[PDB]
Amino acid sequence: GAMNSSNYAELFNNDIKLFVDDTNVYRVTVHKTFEGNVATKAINGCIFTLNPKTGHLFLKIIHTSVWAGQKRLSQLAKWKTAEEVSALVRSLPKEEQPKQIIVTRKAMLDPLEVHMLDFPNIAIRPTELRLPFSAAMSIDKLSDVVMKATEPQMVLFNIYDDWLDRISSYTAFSRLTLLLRALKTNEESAKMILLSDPTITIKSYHLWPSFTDEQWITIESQMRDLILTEYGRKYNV
Amino acid sequence: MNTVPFTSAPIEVTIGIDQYSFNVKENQPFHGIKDIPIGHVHVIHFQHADNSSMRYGYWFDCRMGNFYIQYDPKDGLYKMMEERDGAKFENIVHNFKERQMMVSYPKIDEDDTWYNLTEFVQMDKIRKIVRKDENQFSYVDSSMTTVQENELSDPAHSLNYTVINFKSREAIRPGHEMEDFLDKSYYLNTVMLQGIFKNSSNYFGELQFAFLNAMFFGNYGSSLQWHAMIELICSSATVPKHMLDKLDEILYYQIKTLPEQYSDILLNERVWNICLYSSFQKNSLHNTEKIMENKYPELL
Ligand SMILES: CS(=O)(=O)Nc1ccc2c(c1)OCCO2
Repeated sequence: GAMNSSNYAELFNNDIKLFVDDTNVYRVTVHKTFEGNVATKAINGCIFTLNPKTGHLFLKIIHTSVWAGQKRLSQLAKWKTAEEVSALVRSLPKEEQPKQIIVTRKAMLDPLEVHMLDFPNIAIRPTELRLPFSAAMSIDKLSDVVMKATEPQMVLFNIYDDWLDRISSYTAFSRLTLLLRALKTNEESAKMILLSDPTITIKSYHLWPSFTDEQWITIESQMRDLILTEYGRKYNV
Repeated sequence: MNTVPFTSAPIEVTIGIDQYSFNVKENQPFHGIKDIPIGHVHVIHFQHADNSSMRYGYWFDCRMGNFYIQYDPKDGLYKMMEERDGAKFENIVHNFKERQMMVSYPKIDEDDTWYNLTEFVQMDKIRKIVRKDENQFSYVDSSMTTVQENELSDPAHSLNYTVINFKSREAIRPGHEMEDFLDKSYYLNTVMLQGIFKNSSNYFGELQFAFLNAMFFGNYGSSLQWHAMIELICSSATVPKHMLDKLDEILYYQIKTLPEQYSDILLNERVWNICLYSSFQKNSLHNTEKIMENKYPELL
């Protein structure tokens, strides 16, 4: 059934599973027309499909051409997401296919179930966890590849860089969601924390800076403070 | 007119014949039901006074044989049987009518209710849903499960309704996943009508039979089937105009007949609100929407 804090430890077992987040698939800017009506302009989006044990991120870039001449785009976006996840599973060798797919939003359940009817043994599950994957487009290198795309494209990343050499995936996921949640709460501040120090750089083949173990503890504390800070600014506490 | 005689009535029981019912006392001088309209299927049904558990009954068509009821003290129920000796049977019925030991099927002449509830119901199709080929009549009770319920246990005692499943490979064409899930016209028209039922008359017959089993026996799997067959039509954008008009009439008479006090358990709030107020056919069921809004406005 649904994942939540009474059984989140199943994410780090050896059954292959993927999270699917669709919150950045259909993206728009809203603006005024010459006549003073309102219109939308779509911009490129992405499906965020992540293996939480390995860090492998299947970023399917959604080019605005896919919306041309279509109606009810917010509804189409869920079915297009399900179509692309289904196509991804079919492209993987059988021993790499997930045994479970966890959708971050319950409106993806039926679209994905219908597209995966050919895979009755793959469990499609919702989650009570409020995961911050909408903030993926705050990672500069991911945002860059989405906005530069001129056609549909899949790009593979490891969202944990090399962290698993030193920490467990339970810890790597803890750090990842804490970073994404901080980017979601106050993007400017979070990015200043991550990049204020010019001596720590991001390797060409990485997404995040090359922090020592001790530096990560400092960064993690600063992100905890930021999330607490914004909570007080928001609620006047 | 036809007659279903009773050998006797040894246990107190409420007896139904179609939409009518009456109480018989233990060992009362009751010897059956006369004046049954020829031309329609019928259902004769039972609820024991001492154990309302298990409503049960028999679907039959008087044109297919001479049928009677006899209590079986070993299996503890009223059983339908066929008498093949035509002369023995005529003799028995005449003696019981002469002595006036029978209730008369009480059809009002203005009244088309039973026809309207059974218009498309055929005994040959009932017998394929209820498999017991050595008898010309078909036994149904409150507890019998459907073939679909058995997939989610005795196969001999099951209701073999046509399986409808909106998230199934049969319902969804590869490459039209969104289209076929949000508009079920493919599943209704090609898969079900052309493919399985062959025509809308057979589809309506199964729909009507499912409702009647839900109403008369409280059969839960039958109520699920009735609602599935309604939902498949209402969730299709493309339905023949004559089917919509007939569906509206069918449902109208079904809602009209339903006991007011059983509406809570026989009607699925989600399906009806979807069908009358959200679906493609939300504006196509005028008679049904009017009787539902005036009779069961709570559900909506
Ligand atoms: C997604 S969240 O923002 O609620 N943070 C979260 C979730 C699951 C975890 C976790 C952190 O640490 C590792 C164990 O599993």
